[PDB]
Amino acid sequence: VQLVESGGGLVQPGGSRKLSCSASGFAFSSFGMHWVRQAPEKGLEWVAYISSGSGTIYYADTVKGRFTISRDDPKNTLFLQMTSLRSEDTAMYYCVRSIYYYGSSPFDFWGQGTTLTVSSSDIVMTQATSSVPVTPGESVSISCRSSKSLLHSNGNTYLYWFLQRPGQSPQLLIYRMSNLASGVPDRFSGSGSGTAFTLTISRLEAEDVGVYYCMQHLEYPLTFGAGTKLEL
Amino acid sequence: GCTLSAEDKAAVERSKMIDRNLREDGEKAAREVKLLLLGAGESGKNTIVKQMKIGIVETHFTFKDLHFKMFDVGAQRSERKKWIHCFEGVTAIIFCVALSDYDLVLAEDEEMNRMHASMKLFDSICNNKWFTDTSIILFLNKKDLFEEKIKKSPLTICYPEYAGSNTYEEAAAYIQCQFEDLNKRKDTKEIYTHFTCSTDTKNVQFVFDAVTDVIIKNNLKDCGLF
Amino acid sequence: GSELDQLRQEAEQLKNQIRDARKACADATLSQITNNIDPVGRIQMRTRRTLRGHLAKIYAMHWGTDSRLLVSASQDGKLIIWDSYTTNKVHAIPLRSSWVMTCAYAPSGNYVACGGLDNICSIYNLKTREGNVRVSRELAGHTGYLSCCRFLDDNQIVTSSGDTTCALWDIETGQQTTTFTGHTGDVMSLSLAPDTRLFVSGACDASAKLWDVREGMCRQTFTGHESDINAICFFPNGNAFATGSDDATCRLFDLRADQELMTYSHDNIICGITSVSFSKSGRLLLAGYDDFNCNVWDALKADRAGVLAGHDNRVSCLGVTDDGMAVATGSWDSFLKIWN
Amino acid sequence: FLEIDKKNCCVFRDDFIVKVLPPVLGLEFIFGLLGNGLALWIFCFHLKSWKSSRIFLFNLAVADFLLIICLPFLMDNYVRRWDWKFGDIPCRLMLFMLAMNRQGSIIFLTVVAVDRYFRVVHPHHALNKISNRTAAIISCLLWGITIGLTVHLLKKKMPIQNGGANLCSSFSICHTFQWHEAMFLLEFFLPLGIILFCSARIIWSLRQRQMDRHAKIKRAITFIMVVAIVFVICFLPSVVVRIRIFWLLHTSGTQNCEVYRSVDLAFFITLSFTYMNSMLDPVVYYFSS
Amino acid sequence: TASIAQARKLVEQLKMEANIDRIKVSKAAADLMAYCEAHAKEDPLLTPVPASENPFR
Ligand SMILES: Cc1c(C(=O)N[C@H](C)COc2ccccc2)cnc2c(-c3ccc(C(C)C)cc3)cnn12
Ligand SMILES: CC(C)CCC[C@@H](C)[C@H]1CC[C@H]2[C@@H]3CC=C4C[C@@H](O)CC[C@]4(C)[C@H]3CC[C@]12C
Repeated sequence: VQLVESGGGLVQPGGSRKLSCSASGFAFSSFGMHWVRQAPEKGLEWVAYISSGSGTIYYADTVKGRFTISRDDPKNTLFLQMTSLRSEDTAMYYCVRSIYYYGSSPFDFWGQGTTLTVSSSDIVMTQATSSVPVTPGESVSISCRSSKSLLHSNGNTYLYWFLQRPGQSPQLLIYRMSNLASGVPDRFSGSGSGTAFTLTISRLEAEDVGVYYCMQHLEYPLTFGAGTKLEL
Repeated sequence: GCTLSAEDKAAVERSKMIDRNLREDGEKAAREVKLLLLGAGESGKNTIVKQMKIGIVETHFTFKDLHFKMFDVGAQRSERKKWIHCFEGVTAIIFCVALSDYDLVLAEDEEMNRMHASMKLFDSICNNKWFTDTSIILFLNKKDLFEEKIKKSPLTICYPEYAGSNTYEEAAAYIQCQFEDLNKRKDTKEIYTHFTCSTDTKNVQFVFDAVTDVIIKNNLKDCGLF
Repeated sequence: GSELDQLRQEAEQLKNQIRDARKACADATLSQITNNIDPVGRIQMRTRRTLRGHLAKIYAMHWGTDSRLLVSASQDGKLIIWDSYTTNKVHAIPLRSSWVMTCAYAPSGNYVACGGLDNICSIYNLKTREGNVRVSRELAGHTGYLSCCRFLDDNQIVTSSGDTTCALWDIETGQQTTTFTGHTGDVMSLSLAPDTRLFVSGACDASAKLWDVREGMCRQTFTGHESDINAICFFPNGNAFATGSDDATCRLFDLRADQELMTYSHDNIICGITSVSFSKSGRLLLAGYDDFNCNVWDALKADRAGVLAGHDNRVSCLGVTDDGMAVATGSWDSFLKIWN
Repeated sequence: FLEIDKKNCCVFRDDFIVKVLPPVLGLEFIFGLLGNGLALWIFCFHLKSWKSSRIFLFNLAVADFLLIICLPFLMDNYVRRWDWKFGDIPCRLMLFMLAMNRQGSIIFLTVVAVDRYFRVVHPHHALNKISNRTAAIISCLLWGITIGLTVHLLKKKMPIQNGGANLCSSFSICHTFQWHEAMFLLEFFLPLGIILFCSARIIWSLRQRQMDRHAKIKRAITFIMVVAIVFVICFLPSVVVRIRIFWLLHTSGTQNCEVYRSVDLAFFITLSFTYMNSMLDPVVYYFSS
Repeated sequence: TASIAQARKLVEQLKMEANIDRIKVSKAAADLMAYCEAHAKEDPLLTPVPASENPFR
């Protein structure tokens, strides 16, 4: 299973561009697909979403109506078209896959993204910390806070925790603030209530150095906090 | 849309696409002809399939743009009352009987000869509760060898109550009437009888014509006119 | 010759001895001692949901172990997974053989099992990294149609077929580990014990047998019906089980005292039973019939205390959740319904 | 008798309509009411099948239940010799229900006879297996081309002075080309050319296959001719009278109205055959079929 | 000659199934009564759960 993005590079100030990803290794025709920005030395913020069947589309209010998502399902090729470009679009764009049925774990496989440098109401997510020094072996915590309750009536809590290692693409750690992704050790845990949440690590190893991000999926727009970095 | 979350609104669309596929797959199952194939072992079922060849065994073929699927259940050897109702909605039942067996005597109980077993099986499958409105296409097999076996030895051995001249035509006619006399519905059921011996394309054409009549009457009844 | 006669006479007097030992331990029936307690009131249950989308007769269903998901099978050739709370569809699986007769759900939620009228039992994996369902194993080795299957764990399964044989399969390797023989007629059903060291099975020879999974031999035999056994189920305690026959009768059998406990039947019911199931506390017995409707029996006083009459054809399958919130019934009319 | 609505029209009022038409409509109302009421109860509380061609007879069963309750007002109109005492508004409903629940019974009386043709001479076809939610689209569109041609009888003011009384009549002997008349002829001639062809081909193709021996499919040939017989016995007599009216209008101008003195009277009896279907429609389609 | 072998198998089985321990029927039926009595508050279908926490409304 793998997703390969292409299309990035240095663009003129006023211009357009086209970004593709090829999905090889799974059933592309039953996955909803997201695009997600991340600026250098800054957090990562969502772009757009197309569902399985190409019936629903959601856009980013900072680009709403100035971008276009598109899909080629037989040949497994997802597109984003930037119809107009500007100074504040210098970032790197990732493509993430997600499936929605009872019990699924969206944002599983995160792709690899492509860099893209341009020539030169909404829920509030806040990570107050910026860096954390800590030596191995001792338990560590990170905190995240909202502007309102994320507990829906049905009982879910649409809070996500995930990690970016130095030089690597992110990976899912905790979906819906209680559950653990596949292939990650039981060292990590997530807890909280109401509007306030904490991610914790019990046994500290040398693979936890990186930057943690918290997301909310209660409704669109999808909003990310700033980064909370950990140091050895 | 109001009570629903953003993730509960993608489950609904997934379920709707599942519904679309399940619906579109049901229009291809209602546009094919299903047949159930019965016989008494070496009754020529193998050769009747061979002329139409493209646990339970399934054969499929095509003629004049019409898809046919034969289901053959001769290897089950189980109690038939437990799975005979799975084939409640087939179009027709094809019964093969070999009439070169008026002289052969069945192995398990030497007294009763094979055609008597064939008539037992026809009379058992014809009057089933699950097949009260199903038609039966009857093939009479190996009529080649019957012509040599009838002249030396009279069919009085199996039919002592038969007063004829041991002539091919009237002996075959007596056998065909004797089979078609086993029916007991007579109003919602018809029996189509054919004489066959390694003959080509007559079996397929006969089946096509009989199924066309079956489907014509079924359509006519569907609107309340029949 | 003479040895045949002497052995037959010996076996016959062994049967006499078993009968006399069985009769010497009975002094009062369930009705006598339960004549004291108060009857449950008339149960009114309403159709809360109606799951629709099958295009032919429904033959089996099974509840998932979280009490929210379930699977169902029909002759359309489809295997469907439902979400009971919202009536959503989660998965649809196409089968290679249309003539299916059973389905089962794994107690972890990772696998489902299907099969029937093809001599094979197929094992499907629900949680794969590629987002679809593909067939994980395909067990062959029966010479008759499959009539039941139940998962023992994530790597063992138990089956019963139309060749009068039950089998225990190690899914990892792919061969029978134990074969259970001893019925003379077709085996129609089985059910597993709460601790999964025993199971009971029922056949077309009008008798039931209790088997030991470990040592692989018949433990005990139960007689008293008069036709096929179509359905069987354990009591929640694990010390009793109830059978549903083809002669319009249900019966309750007791393991430690190999007797018959009580009979559920009425003079206006002349048609046979297809399904039997129990309540969480074992106070209710639900039975599905082919007079188009379901019956609810007070399982301690042998009187009817409700009817689930909302189906248009024969009731083929039926089940109760692990928390006791709901009941599901599937029908030959191609509809499933949930009652609370 | 020459009056001026906006045209040159003759209008007559004889002491003969009261003598024949009220009892005729009494017979045509006391039977059609129960005949369609019982059928319409069965078609919703006891018919538990709902296939793609009992939702084409249901529309025909609800396209003539409405031209039954509309009859007593017109009965009142004739008993008083063309005198309308029920005000302006109903004189535009009661001339939109009659002329729309009549053309809307023909339309669902022809679809049945194309359904049958496709069932018999063209089996193994896609159109015989349609779903009963794709047959309600066609029902709703056939109820939309009906109402679409009958609305222009709403945007007027029918009540008109006749010297002493008020006439509420969609039919008059005028000397201008109109559209209601052409519709009166088109509702008859096209369905004839459909029904006769369909009924000839069914009967021919059901007898070159030698299928004409089963005792129930020899009864099925007759009920394909009986329906085509009570469609020219009802709708034809009142169309040749209009052709006669057209010939009278063309041979001489509207200069001496008493020439029509006889033919016009005949028309209002023969039009009473057009309601007759609506009572022997639910006996040759629902019960005796 | 397989009849003697089948008879041997059958007589072995009839030997062993006549050699188990048995209890009374009243004791087991009272055990059924006790298991019903001690779980009455936990099955929704018997005593109808209030309309405030069943999820099938
Ligand atoms: C004159 C007339 C009228 C008309 O209304 N005339 C006024 C009454 C007034 O009558 C006249 C007379 C003479 C002169 C002026 C007016 C209506 N339809 C038709 C048709 C017609 C015939 C068949 C069909 C097809 C068979 C379905 C369609 C239309 C042919 N003529 N015609
Ligand atoms: C059952 C399926 C095949 C439907 C077929 C019926 C359709 C194709 C045909 C059969 C009879 C036809 C109608 C016959 C009656 C009239 C009256 C005429 O003044 C306007 C056209 C109109 C309305 C025709 C429209 C189309 C029609 C309804």
